[PDB]
Amino acid sequence: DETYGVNVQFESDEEEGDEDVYGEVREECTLSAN
Amino acid sequence: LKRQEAIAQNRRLTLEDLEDSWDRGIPRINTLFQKDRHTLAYDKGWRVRTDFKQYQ
Repeated sequence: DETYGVNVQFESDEEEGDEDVYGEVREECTLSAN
Repeated sequence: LKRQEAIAQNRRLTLEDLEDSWDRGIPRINTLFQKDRHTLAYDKGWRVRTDFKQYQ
């Protein structure tokens, strides 16, 4: 489909406590002398 | 042991799993669930840096 015309929604979303959404814990020559 | 058994069952240690030992021990185990986890793995020498911060 062409779908000419799409509105945008710019807001201050994605607010969290610096954690990961997943229930699971957030995944993290040499010298030689002559 | 929980991490190795989760790997055995192809599972990722959950923060809830960490919740069982919510920040257990002197260090906060919870950190295992922080987002910057990957970024902080390169922040070597941070204790000495914090100690030297008094000069800046």
